[PDB]
Amino acid sequence: MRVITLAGSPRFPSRSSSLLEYAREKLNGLDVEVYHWNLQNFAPEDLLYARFDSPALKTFTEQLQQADGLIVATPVYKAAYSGALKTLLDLLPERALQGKVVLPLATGGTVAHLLAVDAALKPVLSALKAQEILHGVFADDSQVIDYHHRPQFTPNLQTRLDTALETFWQALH
Amino acid sequence: MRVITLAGSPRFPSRSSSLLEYAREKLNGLDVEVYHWNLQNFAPEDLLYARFDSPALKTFTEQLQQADGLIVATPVYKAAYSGALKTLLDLLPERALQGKVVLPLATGGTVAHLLAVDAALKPVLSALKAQEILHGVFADDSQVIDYHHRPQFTPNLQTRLDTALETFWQALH
Ligand SMILES: Cc1cc2nc3c(=O)[nH]c(=O)nc-3n(C[C@H](O)[C@H](O)[C@H](O)COP(=O)(O)O)c2cc1C
Ligand SMILES: Cc1cc2nc3c(=O)[nH]c(=O)nc-3n(C[C@H](O)[C@H](O)[C@H](O)COP(=O)(O)O)c2cc1C
Ligand SMILES: Cc1cc2nc3c(=O)[nH]c(=O)nc-3n(C[C@H](O)[C@H](O)[C@H](O)COP(=O)(O)O)c2cc1C
Ligand SMILES: Cc1cc2nc3c(=O)[nH]c(=O)nc-3n(C[C@H](O)[C@H](O)[C@H](O)COP(=O)(O)O)c2cc1C
Repeated sequence: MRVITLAGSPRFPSRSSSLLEYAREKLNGLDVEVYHWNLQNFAPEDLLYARFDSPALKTFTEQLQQADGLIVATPVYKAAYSGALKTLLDLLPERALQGKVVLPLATGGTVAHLLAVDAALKPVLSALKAQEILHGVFADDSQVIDYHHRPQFTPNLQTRLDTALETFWQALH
Repeated sequence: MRVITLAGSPRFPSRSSSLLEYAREKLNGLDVEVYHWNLQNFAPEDLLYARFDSPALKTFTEQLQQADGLIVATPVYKAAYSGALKTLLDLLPERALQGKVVLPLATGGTVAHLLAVDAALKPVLSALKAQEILHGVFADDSQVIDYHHRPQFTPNLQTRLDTALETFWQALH
């Protein structure tokens, strides 16, 4: 079983990335092969100028091809996903998520814009042909107590993450 | 009267940018001060890693502050605007478009996704507090005859552009 995790925040460390950190740990407890990527792992000029011959993109697309699922996280920037994350999604082959389960995760300042980022991400993931897009976990900033050390969440957010991850695990089989 | 034009495509030249090229020409005929920017005018590492101390961002935000209107163009990538364009929008101050008229332009492969990019751009421009977001011009690729030489459009697309630009000009007063 193989899963890719992808951090869409251009900050290091990152609040949305702390949800991914918790996921990877849950998953490694389950004997899942996890490959974690963030935007530092690509040359910025390749991403900004959509250079499809990017070496790192080749590796990333090869790892994603073998993967059964993708967990992708983003901050809410200007009522949507980060542009930095979108630069990489734009460079993925057509059908890149065909046959795969996608769990979206996000953190944001306001609940209204957490609804907005959910609505904005879905058509993009559908354009990549994701087999199923799970409901996901969209949490306001106050729900993350610590994203600099060991991730710490409110009980509500930890429960929502655990549910989503169990749903993700089952959807993979 | 001052207008910023902003090309969101990471390609040079670009089909969506040819609509901007036509706009800038119409506008310079009207005695409008036009400042044109594209993603080559920023350091890619500043955009991908959301570096708010970017020197070019400072200049761009200063020119935009003095501007009365913005014409922004994007390709349709994965049923939305380009991530490359979003990386720059993400770096604009809150309220960056307060008091300003915005004309969105886009080119894409399919009509269905031209509706999608219209719906995706609006909340982002609203998050930047644009005073009015014009209907805009969203054209499929077959409507651009030439974007490498002097821009050439089908009569239908040229008419739609001329209408939109007249609407933009009036909205500015
Ligand atoms: C440039 C920038 C733009 C933001 N725009 C929004 C917004 O439009 N709506 C909102 O609710 N939160 C907004 N936020 C708050 C972030 O979504 C929130 O703090 C998020 O948890 C940051 O996640 P990260 O640490 O993983 O980058 C913005 C933050 C930044 C830095
Ligand atoms: C609703 C909301 C919207 C925000 N929008 C922005 C924005 O558009 N640009 C920005 O620089 N910060 C924005 N912020 C603030 C960032 O969260 C704040 O600057 C934080 O200290 C950034 O830290 P970071 O870069 O580590 O994420 C927003 C915050 C909230 C709650
Ligand atoms: C990476 C990439 C992704 C694209 N994704 C879409 C899409 O999801 N839906 C669509 O209708 N057209 C899609 N297209 C076609 C472009 O929107 C269209 O060719 C556009 O005119 C290119 O504009 P530009 O020359 O200004 O970059 C895509 C093109 C590229 C290069
Ligand atoms: C609906 C539609 C969707 C497309 N989606 C993609 C895509 O996701 N990735 C890509 O590389 N090309 C995509 N293309 C194709 C590009 O338009 C094509 O590769 C073109 O030759 C790219 O030229 P350009 O990079 O100069 O824009 C799409 C085309 C259409 C009509």
